[PDB]
Amino acid sequence: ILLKVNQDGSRVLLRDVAKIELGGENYDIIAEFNGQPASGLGIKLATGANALD
Amino acid sequence: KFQLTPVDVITAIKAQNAQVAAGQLGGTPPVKGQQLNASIIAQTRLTSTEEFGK
Amino acid sequence: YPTIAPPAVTISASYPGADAKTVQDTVTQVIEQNMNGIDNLMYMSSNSDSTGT
Repeated sequence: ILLKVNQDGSRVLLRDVAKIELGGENYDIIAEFNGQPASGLGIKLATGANALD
Repeated sequence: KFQLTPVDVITAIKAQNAQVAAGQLGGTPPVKGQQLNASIIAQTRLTSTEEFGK
Repeated sequence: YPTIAPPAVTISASYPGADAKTVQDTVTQVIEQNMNGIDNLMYMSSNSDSTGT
């Protein structure tokens, strides 16, 4: 991603100015199942549905 | 007199007076051993008529 | 006839110039994640158009 054009021409890319990674959208809360990294799902039953099924 | 349109009054009271998307000391995610977490309170919205005269 | 046909609701959105698969990911699959658990839903049908609709 280009941030600025250089006087001679070796331009300044975002690459250079900052580090870039696929990362969490939020790093407030961390989930450790038995100390091992985990991510959970909170499942709610339907509105007049069977639990056991 | 002092060379002004309402427009500068607009932009003035707007950007002068506001809350601000500040952030946090010990920001998340911190670094190994970090031992302070506390709130940045930056530029705040107003209260009085003084704060508005000024 | 008596009123016979199973009742149904359609949702429509506009995203101009966006290619077909873009509308498939930017509008269609966003809805089906929240169409999880509506009452008395027989089936669901999505249209991802390359005219942005």
